Amino acid sequence: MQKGLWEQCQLLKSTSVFARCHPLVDPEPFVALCEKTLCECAGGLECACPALLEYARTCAQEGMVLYGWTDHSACSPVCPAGMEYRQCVSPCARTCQSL
Amino acid sequence: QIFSKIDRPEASRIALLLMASQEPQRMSRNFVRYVQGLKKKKVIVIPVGIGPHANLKQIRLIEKQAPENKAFVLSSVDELEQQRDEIVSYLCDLAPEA
Repeated sequence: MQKGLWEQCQLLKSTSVFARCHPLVDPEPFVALCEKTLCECAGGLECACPALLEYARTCAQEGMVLYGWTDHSACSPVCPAGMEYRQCVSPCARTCQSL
Repeated sequence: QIFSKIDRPEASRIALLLMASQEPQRMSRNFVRYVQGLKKKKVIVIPVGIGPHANLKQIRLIEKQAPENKAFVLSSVDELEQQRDEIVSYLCDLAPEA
């Protein structure tokens, strides 16, 4: 447990972008999970990222895509070289050799 | 300045204090005085707090002054689209006919 890291978990409750999802998904379970993974943490603020990412994905499943959560937080979901992470990517992404 | 003179004493007078931010404590010292003055003019104030940063304390302080000053608290601005119908229903319930 560390207060500075604990702020990152509290992002789920305090930040406006996540606050959109409260009517659909209660953040408290994710906050508790985030706190205990910070206890398990072996790094910096990024240890809170799995909880935030899962909360955003749960919200997207329920219907609300939290377009801005990656900018407000310090997190950056891993992507292969050269590709950007983005919410609501269309599955039919355009390859050149595609009709 | 708005309700300086009550030129329609028969008409209901209502304000939506739609609010989404805190204010420094030094600036909140005369808040209760102003809301009570509005009550003495029977100017209804309906606080509509939005977002995590809404000044919930000021909202509850408004609610304590009069029952008709009931508060709406919204997760985000897009919830206004959902709350609009009952908000207008309440506003027109608070207003008399000709």
